[PDB]
Formats: sequence, structure tokens, C-alpha cells
Amino acid sequence: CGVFGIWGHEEAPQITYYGLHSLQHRGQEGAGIVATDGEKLTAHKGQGLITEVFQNGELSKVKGKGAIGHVRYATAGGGGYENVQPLLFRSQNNGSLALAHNGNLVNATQLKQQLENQGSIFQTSSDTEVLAHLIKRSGHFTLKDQIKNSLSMLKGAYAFLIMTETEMIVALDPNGLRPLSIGMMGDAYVVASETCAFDVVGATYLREVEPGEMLIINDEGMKSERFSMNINRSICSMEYIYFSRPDSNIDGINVHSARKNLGKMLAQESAVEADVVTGVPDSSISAAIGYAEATGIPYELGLIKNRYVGRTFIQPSQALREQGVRMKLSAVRGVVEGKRVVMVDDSIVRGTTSRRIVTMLREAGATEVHVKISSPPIAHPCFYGIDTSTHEELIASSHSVDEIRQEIGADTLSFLSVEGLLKGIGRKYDDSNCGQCLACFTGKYPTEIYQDTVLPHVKEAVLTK
Amino acid sequence: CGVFGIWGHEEAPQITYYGLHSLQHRGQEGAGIVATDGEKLTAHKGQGLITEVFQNGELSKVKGKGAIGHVRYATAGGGGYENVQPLLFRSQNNGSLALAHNGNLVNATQLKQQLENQGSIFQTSSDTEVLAHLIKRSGHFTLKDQIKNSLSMLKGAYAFLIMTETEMIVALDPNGLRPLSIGMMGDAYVVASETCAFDVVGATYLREVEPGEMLIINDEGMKSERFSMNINRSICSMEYIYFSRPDSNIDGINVHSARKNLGKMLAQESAVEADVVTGVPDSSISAAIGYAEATGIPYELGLIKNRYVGRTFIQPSQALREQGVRMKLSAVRGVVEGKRVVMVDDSIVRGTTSRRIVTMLREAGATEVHVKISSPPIAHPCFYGIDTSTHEELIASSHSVDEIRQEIGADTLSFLSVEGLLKGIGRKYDDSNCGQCLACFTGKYPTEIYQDTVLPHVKEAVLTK
Amino acid sequence: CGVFGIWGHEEAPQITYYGLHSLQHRGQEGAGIVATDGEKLTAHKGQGLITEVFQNGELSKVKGKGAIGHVRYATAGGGGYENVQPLLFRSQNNGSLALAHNGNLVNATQLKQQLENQGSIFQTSSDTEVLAHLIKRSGHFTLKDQIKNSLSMLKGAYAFLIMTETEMIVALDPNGLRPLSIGMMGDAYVVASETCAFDVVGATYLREVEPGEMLIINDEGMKSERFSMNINRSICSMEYIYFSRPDSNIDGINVHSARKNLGKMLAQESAVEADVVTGVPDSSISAAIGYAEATGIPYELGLIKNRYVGRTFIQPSQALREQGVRMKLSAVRGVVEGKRVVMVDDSIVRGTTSRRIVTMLREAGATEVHVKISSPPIAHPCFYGIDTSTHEELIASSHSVDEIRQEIGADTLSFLSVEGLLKGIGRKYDDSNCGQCLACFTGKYPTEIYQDTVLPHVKEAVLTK
Amino acid sequence: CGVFGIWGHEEAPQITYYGLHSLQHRGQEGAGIVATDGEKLTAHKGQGLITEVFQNGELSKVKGKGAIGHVRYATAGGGGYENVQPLLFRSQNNGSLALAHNGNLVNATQLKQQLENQGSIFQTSSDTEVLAHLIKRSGHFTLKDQIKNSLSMLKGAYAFLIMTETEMIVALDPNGLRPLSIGMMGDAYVVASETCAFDVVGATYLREVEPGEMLIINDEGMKSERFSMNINRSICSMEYIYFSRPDSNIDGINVHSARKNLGKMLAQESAVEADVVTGVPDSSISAAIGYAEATGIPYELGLIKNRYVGRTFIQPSQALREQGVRMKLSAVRGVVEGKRVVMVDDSIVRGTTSRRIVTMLREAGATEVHVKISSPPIAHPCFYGIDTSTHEELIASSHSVDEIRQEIGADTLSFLSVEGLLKGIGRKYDDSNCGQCLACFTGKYPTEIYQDTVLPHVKEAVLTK
Ligand SMILES: Nc1ncnc2c1ncn2[C@@H]1O[C@H](COP(=O)(O)O)[C@@H](O)[C@H]1O
Ligand SMILES: Nc1ncnc2c1ncn2[C@@H]1O[C@H](COP(=O)(O)O)[C@@H](O)[C@H]1O
Ligand SMILES: Nc1ncnc2c1ncn2[C@@H]1O[C@H](COP(=O)(O)O)[C@@H](O)[C@H]1O
Ligand SMILES: Nc1ncnc2c1ncn2[C@@H]1O[C@H](COP(=O)(O)O)[C@@H](O)[C@H]1O
Ligand SMILES: Nc1ncnc2c1ncn2[C@@H]1O[C@H](COP(=O)(O)O)[C@@H](O)[C@H]1O
Ligand SMILES: Nc1ncnc2c1ncn2[C@@H]1O[C@H](COP(=O)(O)O)[C@@H](O)[C@H]1O
Ligand SMILES: Nc1ncnc2c1ncn2[C@@H]1O[C@H](COP(=O)(O)O)[C@@H](O)[C@H]1O
Ligand code: SF4
Ligand code: SF4
Ligand code: SF4
Repeated sequence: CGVFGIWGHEEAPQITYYGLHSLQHRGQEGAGIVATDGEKLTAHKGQGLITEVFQNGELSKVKGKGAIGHVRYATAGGGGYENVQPLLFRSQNNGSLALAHNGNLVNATQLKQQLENQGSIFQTSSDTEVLAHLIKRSGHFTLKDQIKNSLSMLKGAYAFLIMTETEMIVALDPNGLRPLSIGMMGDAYVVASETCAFDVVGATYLREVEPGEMLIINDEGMKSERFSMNINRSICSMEYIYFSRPDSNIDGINVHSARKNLGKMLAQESAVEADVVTGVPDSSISAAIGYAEATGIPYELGLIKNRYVGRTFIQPSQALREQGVRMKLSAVRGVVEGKRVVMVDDSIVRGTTSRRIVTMLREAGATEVHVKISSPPIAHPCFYGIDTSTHEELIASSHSVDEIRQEIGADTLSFLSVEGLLKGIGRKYDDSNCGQCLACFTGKYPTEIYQDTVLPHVKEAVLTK
Repeated sequence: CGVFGIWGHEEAPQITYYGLHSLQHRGQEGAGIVATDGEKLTAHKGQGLITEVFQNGELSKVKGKGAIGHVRYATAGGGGYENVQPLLFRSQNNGSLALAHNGNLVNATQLKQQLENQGSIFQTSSDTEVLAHLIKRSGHFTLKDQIKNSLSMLKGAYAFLIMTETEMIVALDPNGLRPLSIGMMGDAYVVASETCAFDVVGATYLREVEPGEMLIINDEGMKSERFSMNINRSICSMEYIYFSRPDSNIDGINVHSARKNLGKMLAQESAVEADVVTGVPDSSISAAIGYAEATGIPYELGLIKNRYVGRTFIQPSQALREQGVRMKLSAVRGVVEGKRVVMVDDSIVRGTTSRRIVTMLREAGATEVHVKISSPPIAHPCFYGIDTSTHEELIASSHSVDEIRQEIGADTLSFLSVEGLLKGIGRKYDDSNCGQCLACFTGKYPTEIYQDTVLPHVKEAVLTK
Repeated sequence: CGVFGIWGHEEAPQITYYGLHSLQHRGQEGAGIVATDGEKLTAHKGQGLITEVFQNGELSKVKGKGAIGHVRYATAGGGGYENVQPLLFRSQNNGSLALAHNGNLVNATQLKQQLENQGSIFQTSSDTEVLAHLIKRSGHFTLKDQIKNSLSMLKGAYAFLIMTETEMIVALDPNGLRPLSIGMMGDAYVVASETCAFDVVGATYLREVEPGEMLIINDEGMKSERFSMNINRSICSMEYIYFSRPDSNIDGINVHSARKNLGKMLAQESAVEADVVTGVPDSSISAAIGYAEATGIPYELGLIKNRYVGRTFIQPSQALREQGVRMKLSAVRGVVEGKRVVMVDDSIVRGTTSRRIVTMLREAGATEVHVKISSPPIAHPCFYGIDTSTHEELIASSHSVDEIRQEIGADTLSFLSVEGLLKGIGRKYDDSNCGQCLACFTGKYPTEIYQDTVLPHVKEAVLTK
Repeated sequence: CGVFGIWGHEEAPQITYYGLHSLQHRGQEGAGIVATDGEKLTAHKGQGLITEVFQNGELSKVKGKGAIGHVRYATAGGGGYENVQPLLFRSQNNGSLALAHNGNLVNATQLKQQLENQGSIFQTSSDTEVLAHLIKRSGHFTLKDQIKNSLSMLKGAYAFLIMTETEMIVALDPNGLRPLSIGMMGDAYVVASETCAFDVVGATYLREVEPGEMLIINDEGMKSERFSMNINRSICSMEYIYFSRPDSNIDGINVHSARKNLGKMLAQESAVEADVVTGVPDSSISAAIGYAEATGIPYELGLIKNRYVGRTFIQPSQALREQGVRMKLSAVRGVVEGKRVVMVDDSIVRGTTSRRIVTMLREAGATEVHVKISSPPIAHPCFYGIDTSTHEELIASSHSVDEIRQEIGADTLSFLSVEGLLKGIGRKYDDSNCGQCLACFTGKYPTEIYQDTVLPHVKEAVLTK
């Protein structure tokens, strides 16, 4: 998922639409904007793409000088309109409250159970809602402090944008697992999960949001505060490996560049003698470019991705698929035929895509296919976001690198060492891990996981199918 | 536009749908499929993306073992449902005829005049409709010979696919201006505008359709006949430079490879000392890869394209635009800032896009923007297809290269030479031009152009706006 | 089907949309409007309801001071876009021609076979296309003389509106089988299939178009000419019995009042003793009111029709249907229980509805159900329009009135006599038939019916299902 | 709004689609269905007509043997997805609950105000949500007993349907202001606001739900407990006068017959010499027939309503409107010209429709237009339902019958008397009001209205516009 907010722009919902649109790769399962004019909160949301939701007719109904928005992921595409964020709570003779979140709370099961016994009913299956109930039951005398202390009760990954009629409150968890960055646009402040949305919108980037920090932004300006001084910096490593758009800079490290270095690191860890380097369209293009350059083997387009495959694309029958019919990716014979191909891919999670890709690449006539992954094996469950998790198996859970080389049928398979990865991304944070979360790879989480903690996706509500 | 056909496959409308979707880049303004079962022709078509047109519920209406499909381009996005192809003409006690075209008949106004005078009424503004009036009024004695001699009355560019209940006729013009290839998929014969459609569907390439050749495909098999032994091979150079999918091989020369060599010719004709090579997303990635390798300047992703802009995407206002809001493309500050960039693009037609890209590139921090273009200047009009024409002004009609350079705002501008273009593509054909059409660049059209000849867009029917 | 036209009103497409909207009852399978400003005809059409076709965004494109529109009936709901009208032909350096028909040409096959022999290809199975081809192939010097002379070659029913950039030509066949009337709305002349359209649009009625008359309406005024002086007036009796909207007046006789008089005839021809009178929702309300008024038995609402059934209404399964789920109509038990019902309907065609209704009336507790039908039996086919014919078996062909009574399960069954039908409508014309077509009742057609005359629906194009 | 539920049928969501369809006239702003198989609740809901909401694909996703459904009214067509019911609240490790309401809680502001002071956040502005919070916070031990005591706190009109995975609880307020009737369909119990739903679906009437009664339906069967003894019968008089479909029986009295009697009362209290009785298409058809019969003046269709006006219908401009273009209703000249017309309407609420109708009738040539109303003046507000209130000015709050006669332009104007009304409907309930709510007419409410009580509409959520 991804979040965007702007306080102090008279066209703030139109800007949130473009901002949210740069973050459209972070989830296509729902989108929504809530805006305040200082008097009242107006909103629109729905399932699907920002263009699908705001066909238009709808961007006209959201007016305000400040707005927050959210782009949402859902594993099983559907989940319900219920969970499309921002969530909005109204209280007459007390105010409106809107909230958006990118992350996953590890103790939300537990908290919902306690809340229901204090007499709470839940309508969504969102972690945002759990926060709404906690602010409301807080005994502190100020919204800033009720939020400030409700965050004390939450465990896990979270980027929250909260907005009422009169101020935007931004908070980043003490590990800083999810990205949140502040930029400026005139005299408006803007907060976004990735800096590429500032590029798109015309906003000058100011700085990241510290782990454990909470910003109150309103007509007086931006106020900072720190709800936790006990911090442990460990950003999601996959943000740099696969999830962020290439033109974002996570902590000042540009994602294209970092990814290119993982191709470079991979080359120096594992060269092969071969004739062509191909990446995989869109996920490993940058790393393939870096690997090819470090190695001197020419960089080629040996896989092409169809640009118009969507939810409306009819998938081929198993029969057509065994007859030869491709769906989103096909190997290109005019480049790979009679060549020894190295296929750089950013990661193997289930094993499925690399297998299909080694086969396509063999049918096109590659005589050797070597697979190079700019990641360590992903062995463990991510408990920090629907987007960063999978409900399907991790073959590294059960297989070795020779058993995975064997399942996908590579002539050879390589992963980056944890050491090469950290070396490659290049953070300057003194500790073992340079301030990054490596738990999917290594098993060691920067967070206490509970016995009750469910895998993020498990929190679903609408069936869809 | 692009056509696709298959005779003898028990799943022919489905195969035609996957075939047309790999040709979707060839036109997004309408799509259609006409299929036959030996008995009656059933058909579905409409305006829009293939997936918009067969949402589904609809491919299940169109059934048969033979099928032809067309993907259409219209400059004024609209044109009218009437112009969406295939065109189906019906006659009880004499048969159905379905026709799809890719090319532009340069003598169609003249032929329509002579036809309305012999009593003809025209429902569309399609050339396809001109061809069907000529078949009906032909006094030759067999369908094959009527098409064969109506083809002789046509001037310009054409790849025609014709289908009745019982056969499929394919014809390629005497210059071979627009492409066509034949493949086989088990026992079925398939025809496509580019070979990438064979790759996707799982069909074996056999050969191209010869300039001046016509194939009669049916249940007996495939028959060839030459309707003109007076041929002058001149294929569209822009097919190679820009229009084809990268994985397609035109006349056995792979399109990615060719473009990459065009980058290597540009590097030796005009190599500059700079820090970064960047292509423009999607249109000049391969030429920029080749330029970069040729030159030893590292290839970066200095520009990004938003994957979700579209006909529903709300375009930003003029105000928002001068506030700095981006639409489909942005430069990536993390790669170009403080750097000297070479921006390699395949072609400059109107000069709008590179003026925008050099600006954005300066705004993001490039100390130098050097623009290298893998084409000669396009100074003359194309009369051989809507898809290969523009209705806006070619500035190299008016501007010298330094006048274009000043206008787009580049530090330098360099185009490929015609000697370097023919050298880069590598066609082995004994003549000045290696079998290509260089008219937009040189002024020498390979067909006669009349004083009555309209430029492709001029033929429109619906307003749309 | 229904046609509407207005010349000389600057808001003419909008007026045509409301005018056609009041004739929507004549056709639910397509709607289209063509308008002219003096230079160009602009048009929009599609399948479905007017409201469906013109969501809006669309009615903004059809701009002009003259417009013609058509509402279409297609039996097997579909036909295909191609048969949706008005048909628009364009011809550079010679003019566009839009045409809309309501009727059926009994010798269309013969004429089409001839035109194909002179080199014509047809794209639609529209009679309008036949007329378009006859006009062009006429030798005459002026559109008026070419039309005048083409109409001579037409046999069957026809109300035609033709339109060009500069004039409208209206023409009605020598029998006046189908109604047309003229109105004036300020200075604009309006033309419509029924007068309710004029009530709805604020136009004043003028007069009926004469059988054999063609009118040329343009900015000079309207001119009447006679293209056939050999007329034998035979209006569709079913226009009066069932098809027209109750507030329309055919030859100055009001449709509700005529139908109510047919209700008073049936009471003097067949008065029975019962308790409650009920018509059927919507088709036989006025007649039911007449039979009750005549009789002194109270008129009740003993059947209800659901206002929200339509194409998007899911039909009950066979299972659910015999469990007792009703679809459009249900008997109101609270009116009919233990009561002797006379149920008045306008006509029995297939036998189905009357069987369904008498079953429900008995299920709701009725003690006797006496069907009274205000029509003679319909025993012969209609060759004068899809809207007035059926593809299904008519039971009065095979069954005597007692066998039809046994089939529908009524206690008694009475049909209006032809003499009562003629006395009931009250047309003042001197001849046997009071100027009415009664072919479907008596077997005798007001027109020559060929061995090549197909039933109108047998002229279909698209499968749809 | 209307509610329908069925317990114990394998095809229960389908039965509810049809049930909800017969009640579609009670509200057109949303539709929802929640089914239970014994293990889990599945739902689907959305704004628009049932046929719009369940296009299908959707109805098949709901599965179970028990289901509840609601059809919603929203004054301003809008309110937002949140207010569309049945509301569903989930709790893992405590069960799901679904609720549908038809009524208005006159004390809900007070109740929300209390709930919020106990830690409750609210997401929708529905009263169903208020009850939800109140059941969860109830100290009692069994769900039955929780509901029993929450209902005791509610002030106003309410017909609740509650459903969990295993039982359906039905409850009607102590005045029975809104109808609920129980029927039986095999062994499945079925509950609906109007009995037409039973007809339409094949359910056999059983008995009405008593006021202050609650029923617990589950696989054991049906249980009944009186949550209140202190009851004061006052059914809505407007259910009889206008709101119910004409085949429903409210309290064993048929709505068309009761309406026809109100027509006969108005006749004996205000008779006139005129030549035509006309009703207004659909609301006053039954009363108009009663008046004509009692008066001996002929009943005619003097006004037609257009069957195809909709949300999607493009409203005429002011200029088109004053040019004479009609919207949903037109007057018929063939019936009323040169005639004295009595127009019987069911009620006058803002005075707009009847001014509009009397003008049209005069423009059609009527000499006299005498308006008779089968209601008293509606001079007071309704605080018991959005469907039975208007947010607009009631003109009998400010105007006398003669000021109203002048405003609407009537030749003469009459309203029924409260006595004539109680007498026409025919309840023999001993008490002054025959067991009816007459507040809108007399100012006497059957309930305590609070100083905090707002008019139903004022509780609006989404802006829409
Ligand atoms: N506009 C874009 N340009 C290039 N890569 C993109 C873009 N948006 C997202 N990405 C990358 O696309 C990859 C995911 O796409 P895919 O794996 O092809 O579905 C991610 O690794 C992203 O970093
Ligand atoms: N958590 C994730 N969710 C979705 N896509 C992922 C995830 N992690 C990585 N990806 C993409 O999935 C690929 C591996 O696919 P598979 O092996 O089929 O699971 C990687 O190359 C990524 O492009
Ligand atoms: N699926 C695809 N993968 C990669 N490039 C493509 C694809 N389809 C078309 N192209 C190229 O994209 C360019 C057009 O994209 P653009 O000019 O960015 O809109 C052309 O130069 C095509 O050769
Ligand atoms: N005939 C053409 N029609 C459409 N796009 C074109 C054409 N020729 C080249 N292109 C694209 O136009 C670009 C030049 O854009 P401009 O200079 O704004 O006309 C190239 O990079 C191609 O992507
Ligand atoms: N707006 C309308 N009001 C009343 N009756 C109508 C209307 N439009 C069409 N009709 C009549 O309704 C009958 C067809 O409707 P139905 O029988 O309900 O399908 C015909 O007899 C028409 O004359
Ligand atoms: N030609 C026709 N086609 C369609 N509806 C018709 C036609 N003639 C009469 N109707 C209607 O069909 C009824 C007879 O229906 P059925 O006997 O089931 O065919 C009458 O009440 C009319 O509403
Ligand atoms: N509560 C109400 N809300 C909506 N329509 C109503 C209401 N009460 C009566 N009606 C209709 O409104 C008509 C009166 O219209 P008007 O006087 O313009 O409000 C009556 O014939 C009813 O059909
Ligand atoms: S003139 Fe240019 S774009 Fe046109 S056919 Fe020739 S090479 Fe192609
Ligand atoms: S045969 Fe019947 S339906 Fe046909 S035109 Fe004559 S009266 Fe009308
Ligand atoms: S005030 Fe009137 S409309 Fe409201 S509940 Fe009472 S009778 Fe009904």
C-alpha cells in the first residue's frame, strides 16, 4: 500500500490524485482521498485503480486545502470496499477523523480481542480501525496525546497519516520499517511513502520522517514530537530490492542505483562465462544493467512483458497454455537463440516465475540459462505488510539452493550473500545490519512476534470469489 | 494497425484474441474478430483496447475454425465504429466477405469518385470498403481472380486479409511496404503483422509473405499466386526504427538488435563525453543500450514512464502543469543531477517530446543534455499509413538541425545518417536503399503520389469531440 | 419502431431525444439521432434504451437545426448495431443522406437480388439500405425525383424520414398502413409516428401525412407532392388495439377512447354475470374500463405489473417458477378472492399470457375467470412490420375458440367481432373496412404478398445469443 | 425503505432478490442481502436499483438458507455506501450480526451522545449502527436478552431484522408504526414489510408481527416474546393512502380497495358536476376509480406517466421546459379538451406536482380542473421515516385550503376529512384514531418528540453533490 498527504494547497485533492498515481504500483486493489476545507471532511474511495475509482465526476466532490490518500494492496484481489482506506469516523459535537496506514500490526489480533471486551464492534478488518478505537478510549486530554499514547500500544510496522478538519498528524513506527518522507510544495507540506511522488507533483524533498517521530502539520506550520526514544532502525530491505519505483531515493539512496549495485555485487560474487544478460521486465531491469556492466557480457532485452495485461485480460485455458500460449511475459528468440543466457531476477519467493521463465528462455533456443538473484533466499514469513508477504509457500523454506536450481531447471542458480546485499545498498548506520530489516532472509525479526500474530493476509473480510 | 489470421484451429477466435493483444501497440482505437465455421461468419468488434472490446461474454459468441482480426489506430482517437475492422459484407445466395487492412491506398479518393459514379454508396471511409466494391464489380470468373485483379487497381501500401466461409486470402503489395509473416501452429496456418504474435501464441515461423504474393489458405492447404511480378522492395524504415515490438524480427532481422546497432552507429558518428546514457521509456531503450555500450558511458534509467496513464487518466490543468506536475514521463533526479546526460531517442517528428524531456532533465539537475536521435530528420509526409503519419508539423520541413537544436534546447543534437541507418539495420539487398522506404527522410516515395492523394488522417468519419 | 423529425429548431437533437423518448414503447433494441446544421450531418446511435444510448456526454456531439431519429424493435433482442437506425451514407463531393423507416417492404428480396446483379454490396439487412441503393442508382436529376421514382418500386409498409444537410423529405405509402402526422412547434415543423410525441415536446398538431404523399421540408417551408395517386387506405388495426400509446390520436381518434369504446362493444356483444372486472397491466386498461362502465360491474386492479423488470432482471429458474415465483405480473388475491372475474385483454396472439394470467387468477382465489378479448382472433401473419408480427405459433390458426378456451383454462372466452371492431374505433371512411388493414384477422391483405415475401424477422443479421 | 428476510430455504438469497424486488418501490437508493449457511455470513450491497446492484455474478456469491435484505430510500439520492444496509459487524471468536431497519429512532442523537461518552466511534449515520453498539455493550448474557433490553431504550418507529449465523430475530415497535407481516413458504418462515412480497414469491400469509413483539426464528422454529406490553397502536396512515403497493394488505385490509373507498368518501363529501375523472399515474389510480364509480362521472386516462424516466434521464433545460417540454407526466388532449375534469390525487405535500398537473390540463383544453385530495392537509412533520417525510416546505403549514387552491390554480379544491379517512380505510379499532398515526394531519404524535429530534433526512452522510 502507499500513502500521500498535503496540508496547505488549495488544489490538494487534485495533487493527491497525481501523488497517489505515482504510488499506484504499491497496490491496485482500492484507492481513496479525504480532504478537509477546515469546516468539514469530504471523501471518495473505492476498489481498483485511481483512474477506475476517479473516472472523474468524482474528483470534483473532494475539495479542501489539505488531503490525505491511500493506495491499497489486497492479496486475494477484493477484500471488500470496507477496507478501502482512508477510514473516516464521524462524531457530531466532537469532529471527524480520517486515517490511512501502510504496515501491519503484530498485536492487532490481541488488541481487537481486548477492545471487544471493553464493548467494541468492528466493521472493517483494518488495523486503522483498531487505532480509531484506541484514540477514542484514551484518557489523555488532547488529540495529539491520545494518538501519542495509542501508538504506544501498537506493535509492528506502521506509517499512519491521520487527519481531521484542522491538522494532519503523521507518525512513523520506532523501527522505521516503512518509508515516509516529507517534502514541500510552496508553503504546502506533503508526506508520501516514496519520494518519486514529489518528483511527479513538483514538490521539493525536505527530509525523511524519523522512526518514532510524530509530526503535527496545520496552518501554524509543522510541529515535530517523538513518541518513542527507544528506536531500532531496520527499514524493509525489499523496498530497495523490488517494491519501490526506481526513481525514489530511500534515505537518500536512489533505488535504480542501489539495485544496479546489487547486479554489480552479484557479478563480483558470481560471474559465469555466457553470451547475453537479460533482466526480467520491470522487476530486475536495473540489477541486470549493473551485472552486465560489471561483467562485460552485453545487456539485452531477452524477455518482453505485455503492457496491456490487466484484470480484464482473459487467461488462456490450461489447454491453450499447454499448447504454447504465453500470458504476460515471453522470451525473445531473436536475442537468446543459440546463446548462453544469464537471467538476473531480483528474488525467488515461491519459485514459480523463474521456472516458467527458464522454460520460455529454453524454447526460444537459449542453450544455457544461468539464474542470478540480487537477494539472499527468502526463507521466513514477513509479518510487516500484505504487500511484503505471500500466503503461498516459500520454496527456500523447504529447499536448498541445489534443490531450487533443480526445480526451476537453471544450469546454475545464485543468490547474493547478506553481506553483498548490505554492501551493495550502502547504508552508513553503524551496526551489523546497516539499519535494515533482513528477517525474511535471516529469520531474526526487529520486533516481537506473538503466538497470536496472524500472517497479514489472514485479516481478510470480503470473499470476492 | 495490425492484422492476425488463423485457418484450421478449433479454437480460432481465442487464438486470434491472444494474437491481436500482442499487436495492441499497433493501435488502441478499436478491435475486431470475424470467425468462420465453414457455414456462417460470426463476428464481434468495437472501439477501444482489445480487453475493453471483449470484456468477455463476447468471445463466446464468435466461433469457428478460421478467423481474422484487426487492431486499429486513429489519430483523432475515435474515427467511428463504422471504421473499426474487419468489414463484413453479406449477400444471401452469394456469401460473406470479411476484410482487414494495414497500409494506405494512395489512389482511393480517385477510385471512390469513379465508384460513386458507377452507382456506389459508401458507408465507411475505410479503404477496405473500396477493395470490396472493386471485387463485386469485377467480371473475372472466380473470387480469387476478382481479388487478384482488383489489387491491380490499387496504389499505395497494403497487407490485406480477406475471409469468406471457406478460405482465407492474404495479399501483400508489390513494394512490401507493410509487413506480413506466415507461421504454422500444429496443423493451422497463421498470418500476423509481426512475428511477436507467433511467439506469444506458440506458432512456428515459416517465412514472410513476398511483395506481390497472394496466398489462398483453406482446408486443402495453402496455395500461392503472384499478382504482380513488377515488385520494388521498400519496407517501412520506421517499422525498424520505432513501430515494431522489440521481439519481432522484420525480414529475419530482430527489431531489438537492429535498434541497438543504430545506437552503436550513432555512437561512432557522434560520440560525446558525458556521464550517463538514458533512453526514453519504451521508445528508445535499445538504441540507448547500444549507444551506451558503444561509447562506454553507463546506461542508466534517467527518465521514467508511468504505467497507468490512459484515456481515463485526468490530464492536469495548464496551471498545475506550470506548477510542475508531470503526466506520463519524469526525469530521475537521483541519476541525472550534477551529470552530463546523453538522451538517445529513436526519432523527432514534431519536436514536442524532446523539448519536454530536455527541460525536465535540466530541472532535475543535468549539467548538460546532449540529444542523439537514431533516425535522419523526418522532413517529408508519409502517405502509407495512419500509424506511420502525423497530422501535426514536422519541424525539419522548416528547421535546420541547429534550428531544431535551439528549439528543443539541447546542448547538442545529432541524427543518424542515411548511410548509418542502412548500415545499422543490416539488410542484405542489392540497391541504394537495401529494400527500405526512406521517403519521410528523403522525399523519394516508392509509389506514385497523386495530386488528389490525401494524407491518411484526412479520411476520417466521426467527430468524436 | 418509431420515427421523429424536426426541421428548423436550434435545440433539434435534444427535442428529437425527448420526442423519441415518448415513442420508446415502439422499440427497445436501439435508438439513433442524426442532425444537420447546414454543412454536415452529425449522428449517435446504439442498442438499448434511448437513456442507455445517450448516457450523455454523447448528446453533446449531435448539434444542428434539423434532426431525424428512430427507435427500433428487434424480436430476438439484438439485430446488431448495423441495423440500428438512421442509416447515414456519406459521399464526398455529392452529399450525406440519413434515412429511418417504420414499416416492412414486402418485395425487398426481389429488389436486393436485382441490385446485387447491378453490382451492389449490402452491409445491413435494413430496407432503408435498399432505399439508399435505389436513390443512387436512379437516373434522375434531383433527390426529389430520384426518391419519387424509387418509392414506386417499393411494395409493403413504409413511413420514411430521409435527411440531407439542407432538407428533410417525409413519405408515407399508398395504404397509410403506418401512421405519420405533422405538427408545428413555433416555426419548426415536427414529424412523428404518434401524436403523444408532440404533447411531450410542446408542438401543435397540424394534420396527418396522406397515403401516397411526400413532403419536402426545408428553410423555405414545407411543400407537398403526391408520388402515388392510387391509394387504398388501410391503417394497422393493431395500432389502435394495442401498439400506440393511449394519449395518441390516429386520424384524430384518441387511442384510450377508441380502446374504451372497444371495451363497451364487447360488453354489448357478450355481457356475462361476474363480480370484478380487471384489465391487464398496461396493454388492456382502457378496454377493461370500457367493459366495466358498460356493464355496471366494478373495475378493479386485480393484476399488478412490476415496474422494475427489464433486461437486467434475473429470471426465476424453472424450479423457483413452479415453487410459485412470479415474474412481471401477479394477481391481487385481495381483490379477486372468491370473486367471479372477467379479465379483458386486447389480443391473444400465441396463447401464453392468457394461460399464465388465468392460472394466477385462480391461484389467488377467483371462483370464475371469464376472458373477454377486444379483437377478432389473430389467425394470419403480418407482413407489415416486426413490431406487429410474431415468430411464434399463433393458436387461432389451429384452434377454434373452444380449443383456445380449453388451452388457456377459461370459463368462457369471447373475441370482438370484426363488425364490432369497426364500429368501436369509429373511422368515417366509406368502404367495407373503414379504411383499416384487418389482414391478421380475416386473411385478406391490403397488398400483394409475394412467394418471395419473408416474414420481417426472417430478415435478421446478428446472432447476439 | 423495505425489509424482507427468509429463514430455512436452500435458495434463500434468490427468494430474497425477488422479495426485495416486489418492494423496490419502497426505496431506490440502495439494496443489500446478507445470507447465512449455518457457518458464515456472506453479503453484497451497493447503491442503485436491485437489478443495478446485482447485475449478476454477484447474487450467486451470496449463499445460505437464511437471508435478510433491505431496499433503501435517500431523500437526496445519495447518502453513501455506508448507509446502505443490512449492516454487517463481525467479531472473530464471537460471531457475526446483520441488521436491517425500516423506521426512525426519534431519540438516536441522545443515544449516540451517550454511547460516545462510553468509548464508541461511529462510521455510518444509520440507526441500525446505534442498536449495534447498544447490543454489544448490553450487560445481558444471551443475544436474545441483549436485544430485548436494547429495544427497550429506543424511541420512535422501527422494524428490525437481525441475523447471526444461526437465528433471525424480528422486532416491531410498540405502536406498530411500520408494517411487518409473517408468512410461510413451505417450512421456510418469511418476513416482509408488505405482503405483495409473499404473492410475488409464493409465500402464504400467516399473521402480522404484533407491536412490542419479538420473534426468534431458527431451525427449531419460531419463538415469540413481547419485549413491551405498554403498546399504543398507530400504523402510518400514508401506508394506506400512498406508500404501499396496491396488492399488499395492511392489517388484513387491501391497499387498492381501501384507496378506492377513500375515493368513495371524498365523493360523498365533495361532489361536483364535471365530465371526466382522472387520477395521477400511479399514486391516485385506485381513488380516482372509486370517485368515478361513486360519482357516476366517466373514469378516463387524462394523464400518462412516462415509463422510462430515470436517474439516467436527461432533464430538459429551463428554456426547453418553458418552451413546453414535459418530463414524467403529460395531460391527454384527446380525453380532456373542452371537458370539465376532476383530478383526484392521493395527497398534496409541497404543492408542486398539482400546480404542474393543473396547468398541463388547462393547456390540453380542459375548461374546469377541480382537484379532490383523498387525504387531510399534511400540515405537520413526520419523525418516523425518510420515506414518509419531506425535507421541503409543506404548504399547509403556511397556507389555507383557499390559499392552496389559488397557488395550484384549481377551479375548486377539496381534501378528505380525518373522519372520512378513518371511515374510508375502515379499521374498527376502538379509539378516536382507529389505531392509525395521523400526526402529519393533526399535529398529534403517537410518541414523545425530543427537542433534540431532527427530521430523518438531517441525519445525512455523503454529500453526493
Ligand atoms: N514506472 C515504472 N518504471 C519502471 N519500473 C517500474 C515502474 N513502476 C514500478 N516499477 C517497477 O516494476 C516492478 C514491478 O513490476 P512487475 O514485476 O513487472 O510487475 C517493481 O520492481 C518496480 O520497481
Ligand atoms: N512479497 C512479494 N509479493 C509479490 N511479488 C513479489 C514479492 N516479492 C517479490 N515479488 C516478485 O516475485 C518474484 C518472484 O516470484 P515467485 O518466485 O513466483 O514468487 C520476484 O522477482 C519479484 O519480482
Ligand atoms: N510490451 C512492450 N515491451 C516493450 N517495449 C514495447 C512493448 N510494446 C511496444 N514497445 C515499444 O514501445 C514504443 C512505444 O512506446 P511509447 O513511445 O513509450 O509509447 C515503441 O518504440 C515500441 O517498440
Ligand atoms: N508517426 C509517428 N506517430 C506516432 N509516434 C511517433 C511517430 N514517429 C515516431 N513516434 C514517436 O514520436 C517521438 C517523437 O515525438 P515528437 O517529437 O513529439 O513528435 C519518438 O520518440 C517516437 O516515440
Ligand atoms: N406510458 C404509458 N402509459 C400507459 N400505457 C402505455 C404507455 N406506453 C405504452 N403503453 C401501452 O402499454 C401497452 C404495452 O405495455 P405492456 O403490455 O405492459 O408491455 C400497450 O397497449 C401500450 O399502448
Ligand atoms: N404482435 C404482437 N407482438 C407483441 N406483443 C403483442 C402483439 N400483439 C399483441 N401483443 C400483446 O400480447 C398479448 C397476447 O400475448 P400472447 O398471447 O402470450 O402472445 C396482448 O395483450 C398484447 O399486449
Ligand atoms: N412523503 C412523501 N414523499 C414523497 N412523495 C410523496 C410523499 N407524500 C406524498 N407523495 C407524493 O407527492 C404527491 C404530492 O406532490 P407535491 O405536492 O409536489 O409534494 C402525492 O400524490 C404523492 O404521490
Ligand atoms: S515514408 Fe517513412 S514512415 Fe512512411 S512508409 Fe516510408 S519509411 Fe515508413
Ligand atoms: S396484418 Fe394486422 S398487425 Fe399487420 S398491418 Fe394489418 S392489422 Fe396491422
Ligand atoms: S406522521 Fe404521517 S407519514 Fe408519518 S408515521 Fe404518522 S401517518 Fe405516517
